[PDB]
Amino acid sequence: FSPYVFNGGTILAIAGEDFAIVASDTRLSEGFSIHTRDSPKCYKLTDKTVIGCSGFHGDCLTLTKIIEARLKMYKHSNNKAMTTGAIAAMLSTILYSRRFFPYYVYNIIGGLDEEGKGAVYSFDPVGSYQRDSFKAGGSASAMLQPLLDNQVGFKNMQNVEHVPLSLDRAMRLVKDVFISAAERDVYTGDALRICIVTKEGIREETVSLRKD
Amino acid sequence: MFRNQYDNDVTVWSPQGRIHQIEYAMEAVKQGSATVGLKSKTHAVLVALKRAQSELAAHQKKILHVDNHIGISIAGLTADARLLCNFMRQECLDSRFVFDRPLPVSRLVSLIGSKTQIPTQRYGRRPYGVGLLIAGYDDMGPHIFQTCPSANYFDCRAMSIGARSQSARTYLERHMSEFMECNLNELVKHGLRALRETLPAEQDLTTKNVSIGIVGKDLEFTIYDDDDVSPFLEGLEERPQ
Amino acid sequence: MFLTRSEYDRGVNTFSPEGRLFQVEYAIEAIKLGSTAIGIQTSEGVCLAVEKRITSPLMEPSSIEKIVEIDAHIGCAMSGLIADAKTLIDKARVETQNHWFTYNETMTVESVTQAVSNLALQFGEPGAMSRPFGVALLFGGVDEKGPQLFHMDPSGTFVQCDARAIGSASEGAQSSLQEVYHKSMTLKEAIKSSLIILKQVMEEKLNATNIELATVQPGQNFHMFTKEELEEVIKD
Amino acid sequence: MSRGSSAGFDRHITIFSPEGRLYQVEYAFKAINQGGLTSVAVRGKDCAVIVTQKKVPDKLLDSSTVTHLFKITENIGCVMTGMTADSRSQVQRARYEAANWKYKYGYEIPVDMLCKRIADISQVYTQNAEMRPLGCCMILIGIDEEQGPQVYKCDPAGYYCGFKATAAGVKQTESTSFLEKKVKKKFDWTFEQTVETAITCLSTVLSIDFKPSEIEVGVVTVENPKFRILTEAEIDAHLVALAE
Amino acid sequence: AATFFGEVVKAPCRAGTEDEEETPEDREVRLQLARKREVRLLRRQTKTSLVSLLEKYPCSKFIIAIGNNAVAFLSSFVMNSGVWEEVGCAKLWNEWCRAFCVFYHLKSNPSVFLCQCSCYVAEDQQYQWLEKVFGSCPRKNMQITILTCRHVTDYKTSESTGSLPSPFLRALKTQNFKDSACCPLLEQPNIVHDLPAAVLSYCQVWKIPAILYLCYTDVMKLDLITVEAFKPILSTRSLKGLVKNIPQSTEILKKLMTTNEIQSNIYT
Amino acid sequence: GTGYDLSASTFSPDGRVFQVEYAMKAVENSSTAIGIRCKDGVVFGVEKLVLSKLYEEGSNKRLFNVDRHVGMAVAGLLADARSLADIAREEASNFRSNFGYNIPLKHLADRVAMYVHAYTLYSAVRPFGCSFMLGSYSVNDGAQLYMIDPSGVSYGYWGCAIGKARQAAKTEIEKLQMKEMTCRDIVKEVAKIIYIVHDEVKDKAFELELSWVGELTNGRHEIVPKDIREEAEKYAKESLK
Amino acid sequence: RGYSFSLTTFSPSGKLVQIEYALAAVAGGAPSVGIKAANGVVLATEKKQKSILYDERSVHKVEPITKHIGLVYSGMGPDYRVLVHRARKLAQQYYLVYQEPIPTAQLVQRVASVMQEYTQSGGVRPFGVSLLICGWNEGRPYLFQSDPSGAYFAWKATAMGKNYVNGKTFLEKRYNEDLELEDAIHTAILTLKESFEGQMTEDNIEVGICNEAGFRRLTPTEVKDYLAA
Amino acid sequence: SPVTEDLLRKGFSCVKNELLPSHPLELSEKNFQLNQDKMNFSTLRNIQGLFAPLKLQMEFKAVQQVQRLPFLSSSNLSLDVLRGNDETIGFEDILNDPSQSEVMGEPHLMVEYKLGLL
Amino acid sequence: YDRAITVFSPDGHLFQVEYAQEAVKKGSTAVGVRGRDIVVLGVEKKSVAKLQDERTVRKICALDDNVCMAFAGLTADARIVINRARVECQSHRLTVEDPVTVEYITRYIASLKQRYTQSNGRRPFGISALIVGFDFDGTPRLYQTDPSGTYHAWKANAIGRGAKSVREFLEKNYTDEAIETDDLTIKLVIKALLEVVQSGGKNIELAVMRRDQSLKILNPEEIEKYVAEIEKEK
Repeated sequence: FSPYVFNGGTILAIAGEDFAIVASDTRLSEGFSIHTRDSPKCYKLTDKTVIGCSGFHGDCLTLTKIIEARLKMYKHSNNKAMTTGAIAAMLSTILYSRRFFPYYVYNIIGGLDEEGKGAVYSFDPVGSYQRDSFKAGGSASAMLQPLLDNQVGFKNMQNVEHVPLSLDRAMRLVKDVFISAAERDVYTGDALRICIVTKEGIREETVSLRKD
Repeated sequence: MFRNQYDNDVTVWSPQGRIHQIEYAMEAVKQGSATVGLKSKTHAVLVALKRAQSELAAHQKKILHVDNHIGISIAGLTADARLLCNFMRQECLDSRFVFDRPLPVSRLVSLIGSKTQIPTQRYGRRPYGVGLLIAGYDDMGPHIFQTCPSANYFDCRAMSIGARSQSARTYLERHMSEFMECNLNELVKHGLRALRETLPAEQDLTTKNVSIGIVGKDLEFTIYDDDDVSPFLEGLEERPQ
Repeated sequence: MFLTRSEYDRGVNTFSPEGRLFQVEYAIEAIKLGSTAIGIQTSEGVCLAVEKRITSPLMEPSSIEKIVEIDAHIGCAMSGLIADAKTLIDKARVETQNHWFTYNETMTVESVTQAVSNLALQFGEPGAMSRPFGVALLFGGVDEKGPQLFHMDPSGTFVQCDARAIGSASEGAQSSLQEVYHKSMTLKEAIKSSLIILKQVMEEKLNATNIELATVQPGQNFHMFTKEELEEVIKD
Repeated sequence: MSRGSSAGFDRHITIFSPEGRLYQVEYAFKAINQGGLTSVAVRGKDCAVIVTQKKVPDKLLDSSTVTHLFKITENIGCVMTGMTADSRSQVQRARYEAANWKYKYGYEIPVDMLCKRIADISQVYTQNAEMRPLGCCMILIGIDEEQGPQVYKCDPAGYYCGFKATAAGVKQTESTSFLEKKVKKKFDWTFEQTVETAITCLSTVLSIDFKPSEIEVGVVTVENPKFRILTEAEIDAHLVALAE
Repeated sequence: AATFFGEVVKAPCRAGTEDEEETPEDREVRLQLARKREVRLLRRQTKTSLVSLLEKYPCSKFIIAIGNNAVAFLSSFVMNSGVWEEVGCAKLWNEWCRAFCVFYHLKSNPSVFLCQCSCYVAEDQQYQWLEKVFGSCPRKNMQITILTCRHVTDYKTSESTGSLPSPFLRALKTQNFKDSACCPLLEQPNIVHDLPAAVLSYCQVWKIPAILYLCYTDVMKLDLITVEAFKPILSTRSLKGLVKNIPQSTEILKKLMTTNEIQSNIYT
Repeated sequence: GTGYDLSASTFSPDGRVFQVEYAMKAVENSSTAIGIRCKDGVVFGVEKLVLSKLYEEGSNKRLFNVDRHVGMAVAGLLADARSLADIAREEASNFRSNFGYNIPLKHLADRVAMYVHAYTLYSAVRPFGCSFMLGSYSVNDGAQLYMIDPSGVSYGYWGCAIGKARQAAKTEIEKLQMKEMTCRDIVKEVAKIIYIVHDEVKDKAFELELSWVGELTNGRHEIVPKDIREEAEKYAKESLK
Repeated sequence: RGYSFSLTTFSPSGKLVQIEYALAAVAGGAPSVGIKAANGVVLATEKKQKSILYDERSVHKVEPITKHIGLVYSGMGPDYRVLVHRARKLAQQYYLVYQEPIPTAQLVQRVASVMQEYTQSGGVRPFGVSLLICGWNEGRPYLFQSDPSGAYFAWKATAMGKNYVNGKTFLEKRYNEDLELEDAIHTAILTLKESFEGQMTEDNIEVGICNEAGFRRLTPTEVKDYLAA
Repeated sequence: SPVTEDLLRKGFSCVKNELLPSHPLELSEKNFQLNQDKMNFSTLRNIQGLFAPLKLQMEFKAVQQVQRLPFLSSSNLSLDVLRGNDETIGFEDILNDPSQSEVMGEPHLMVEYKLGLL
Repeated sequence: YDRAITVFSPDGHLFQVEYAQEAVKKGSTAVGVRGRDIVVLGVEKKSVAKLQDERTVRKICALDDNVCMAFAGLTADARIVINRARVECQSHRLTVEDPVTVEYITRYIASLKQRYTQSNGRRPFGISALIVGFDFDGTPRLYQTDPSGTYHAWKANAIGRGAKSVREFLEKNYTDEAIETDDLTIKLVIKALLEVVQSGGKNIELAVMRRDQSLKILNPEEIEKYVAEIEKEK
């Protein structure tokens, strides 16, 4: 017996100037077979905060079903809505509550701050948050990140100016990076779901990706 | 006067046979403010009233919140109100977490009655003093369930348990024909007109003493207060007489 | 036909023929045997002023402190019994610090009044209590919604208020407050009005050794007026 | 318990009288006659016939679910008399105790152990200041492989004993006197003689005629240790054979 | 009740025989308590002590209002039909109170001495109050009218108390009352005690006219409906010529009720 | 014997337990209910005292179900009735959970009677004030009826009546032939009984609730269809001259 | 008296009303006599089962413990069987450890403590019973008597029970030590005869000796032989 | 799995091995009477009805609270014939008899812990 | 309306606390005053009882090397409280390597007193303390507990029967001059205690404490010498 098994996935998050973007491939694969091809991995929490949860698909559901309940409890108690600056600490506490039986997840939080500003957090299986700007991660990580490091925040480039990220550029970059990284990895592909979120709500997006 | 020895506690039967503490609690629940509980085919308005400790202070809360599809009122003791709404909220949250459907009112009210039945039997405990008017629409049309100090809940169509309200009952019974096919505005007008009878003469309903709360088909339970209740409180004719 | 002596005030859970739980009513009545207090809510912060009534000159003035910190932006003025108020303050401090550790943000005054009232509601039947808390608090502070001042009575409620006294001769400190309140006056006049009101109840005179003015501003944290600072305003 | 013990010399179980008598248990003894019944159990030399009385308050009530003769083990009976609401519980308690003993020692219980266990668990209710001594008359019946048939009686106080004949109910005194008079005359008995003696004692105590279907009879015999209840036919035959 | 497990609890008494049966060190505590609880008259002229109220002057009408509702009714309806001056009040130290017991004197024909006393007199101070207010043997021409309000959960009837109609008026009249009654008299099973009963008993035993008026309201907090229910009272010779302005008095009563006296925070 | 009637664990010089008798008397001041068994089924009927027209059908009912083939017709304090119904539901549920098939009626009736007796043995809880009927049906055993008194009685009745109007109901039921009848005329007989014994000076509104289990429903408990109820109502109304 | 009705309160003179009441109760019971002799001890008592409806077997009074300890009650019938069972359990508990039989004194102390434990508490009545126990250890005979509160005494010729003052007065002029069981049994029979309300029969005496063999209980025919002699 | 949300009074007990049972006859010996009572209660509740376990356990509770204070040895004469172990002497009273306790606590602390106030 | 702690009166006035205070106002007196760097904790002995030994019966108990103790009232309850305070002091020192301040330990004692007033099954501790000692920062400190729950940072107060007279005498003479040197404080406290007692020296005990010199009781010879020195009044 072994109370752990892999299920793949990939999470990418770009925190621009006044827009957060969370996108993820959709394929539940364990062992060598494929279970389904829809399996969305981008759940909504509030009107201005989206959670992306990769990793083992037995706790990715439990944490999703617990966070909403605790959010409802907080809203009923304090008569407000949790901002994206508190959900990080609350989820970190929940994750660390079982340090001797760790959750096998890799969560990504994206949303808007008190003012119009991008913000993407990042956790670890034991649970320790850290603010970031373009952090990605998941099963097929270590390939998504370096290209973003090259593009978003210009590194190891000289005699080049700095330009803020425009919304038209973000989707064009994300689609290209997923298309490039889908071929060389096994667990990725199938359908891609984008959850770009702005100060007017949440809008979805689905495109094809290496049809399988 | 043959009752001094048979009312000091709750676990004793009078020679006639009746628990006097239950009657005393049912008399006690009449201390508060009126609360009409009208219902319709699509919406279940819940209009209440608010008192005032003083001109300087602020008013009490009479329309709490339970979940996205259910909202309770209150009348009587304000102590046990929170202690019971906590159980309300916990049961609704557990039903949403274990299963994946909203908890129907017909089971929630039975659970509340079962919980409130315990203290009326064991020694050293006293019955609750609430007058809940649980309202909410889940799957088979909106419902209006009343709760008494004794664990004896009633189904209902429209009633105004609370403070001086017999005239409110008479008015609500006189016009209990049109409440089956009307829009939201007409139903709210009827509710406010019914509540106006409770208020003493030469007194009008201001903006700061009404707590209209509406739950229906495609809108979650929302509480209205302050100037937001003005659009509902516009026509109301001009005076009861 | 006959008159019989029937008592229902003995027993913490006994309903009288017409309601009105007698034990809680007596607990509320017991508040008046204490010290007066006042609190004014103003658009630019709130103010508090609580008397001391020193028993003997040998008692150190700072030994007794009705004003007490709860956090960097919340202050309250106890009254009545002392030890029970100390227990309530300790629980409130523990609760607010625990919430700060958990959710990583600041308190909201309603979110702590609810907690303290929920704790005080446990009267009845386990270190559970057996009598109502014969105390009263005037929570004050500033939050995102602005400056607020909450009143919490021994039984179960936390009704919002703008200016409501709690100590003895509350009628004199209430009618005058109703007559003088303006809802738009400046913070500077609040100190003067509160001192004038407090002068009407004391048998003694106004000296800098028995008044504990302590106000909180929207910008600054808790600020407790000192003897030298209070001497300037006590002159007039 | 937040109600206290009522003050008085006879208002609670744990308070002694000035002279030293438990008045509450005496009230419990007086409480058996409140229901109103009579039960007689006589042991001969190879049989343990038990007779009792049955009263139907009206006509609508069924005549098959009002019996006062329950079964404890495969070969032990009881003629419970008094308040039904307490005998109905003592019977279950005795059944559970018998099952536990059979599980722990692996053979059918002698009557004395069951009687002693019932007496002890009834006595333990007369010390704590939270109990009510439930009023019954635990009369046993059965045969033993070492001493023959035996008849034992228990009381709410907890004092059990061994009787060669017993009368329990509202007419205990005269029935006991009649049995005392009859026993001293002859010593040998038989099944028919014991049944006739019990029926005659009941008839001469109640001083009324017995309808063919008014009295049920449960017996145990050496040849048939299994506890069986006499049907209507046998009772009617014995009743019509009596005094003929 | 039972303080701890197994404790013997004595049955609470009804008649009042639980009272038990001295050395000088205890001899004074009783007198200190009595002097603290003693009643004295302190007519606010100049720290006066005053001899009885009716000894210094006679009168014909001595209407007394007991209870906050009655005081509000008298201070709202009959105050503008002339000008009144204060003659005195009293000080009490009952454990249930301390809110005043001030009398009123009309500058016109002084036969009217309407009183306002909302203070709760204890079960023993009432006799001393009667002794210090009336005396031993007053005249035989006075008429006394008393207005009081009681909780509705006192009237006893076969029907449910809650099912009973809105608050009503009941009266109790002595033998020496030629005038009729404007409302049905109280039924036999119901009795009234305390200060109104003491006043009625004194009036009956000293052979002077008297009349009692009760209100079985369901709410004890002051309001407008209950005080307005006292309207049919103003049609008898007990109080006829003292009413001169109904609508302005109603307006000032509404304004007084608008003050929003401190209610109970136990409920909502 | 006043003086000893303050706790369950206290006898009387005569020998009776006074709290139990007080509970016995306290069930009288209620409505009335009857129940009859035919050759191949049973049937009940309750005079539901309808309050003001603010309520509606499906209000507080007194014809609960305990299993797929049993049901009660409790008539007393409603909170204790609901508690007892929940206890019996739990009992039948546990029995079916591990012993297969369904509980026989006698065992369930005995268990519920013993449970309701368990309270009158201690000085911590008051006795239940309520009558209790547990008629049901079987496939091979037949049709059985039981009544449970508040204290300990669990006798088996052919047909009885519980509540205030009980003596007249018993006397009128005595003159029937309920041993060779069917389930198509005992309903009319029950209706005529409930309308021949019904006070009108203290009762104003009536609503008969009827239910039968038998060979006509092949072992299932449910309320009678509205057509048969209406026909019986008309026949009973026209039978009174 | 308000200070009565509860065993946890001292009367304002120094006493316990409930304890004295229980002592009077156990005094109002059945007479019993115990005689200590240089060779052994004898315990004599009579039963209320006078009518022939009762039985000689089954219920019995002088229940032996182990092999050297035997007791007899003079109080409430249904209120000492539990105590006897506890005494036997304590004897066996001592016997598993310390592989040698219980001496009398330790058993007396333990039973006295367990009996007293229902005095100092609150809400439970004291045991109404008072029992003698006889032992034979180290070539010596032992006799003790227990009180409802619990205070063992090294008694020698106690005649406690109903009308015990007359028995004590009668015994204070007959016993002279240095006697065998033969005369002791006759002395006990005479003491019972002094107050019996009738004549002794074959089925009214339950004498039991504790000589240096064990705790043999005299057979009914043997009791008949002694009664005739 | 709890955080802190006096160490001299209770100390020197690492969290490591209380969530690690010792020799397998640990949970069958530390908690034996409770397990036997639970099994009997379950059996009675299953076969006889819901009344018997409730009645018997509440009888246990009623008889439990009349013993001496915790800092002294309890005779436990009663509750034993009611439990059913009236004569079932075993490895519970001859080994490490609680009367001769090798270590003993303070009276006030033990009684206040028994009350559950701490 | 005074038969249980949990119940109130129609006006308030929790009566069991007041009765406990009355009981406390029956034992031997006690005083205490701080100076520049000195504290005194003198008490008086009600009876001589020459057969009895003064070694065992005493009031000035030690709580730590920097905190001392003097009570008044029933002895056994005071002993229990002192034992618990000692244990708590040691536990706090173990959990934090820092000598315990006066305020913390006096708050713990006050809380322990107040805990026994929340159920009608436990009587309150009827005693009164005079906690006094030197902090870790060198500032002299003094306090006074109370049976109900309260405590005040008094300066030169007193407890016990006949405390009003000694309190008035102390407040009518306490000045900065009298607290300058060391023996001046002893003279002042002896003059204060000489009022209630009949004859000095016979039944008066002192406990001089200095800066980190630990508690040091005074032998009768030094007390007699100090009384003789203070007898030179003119």
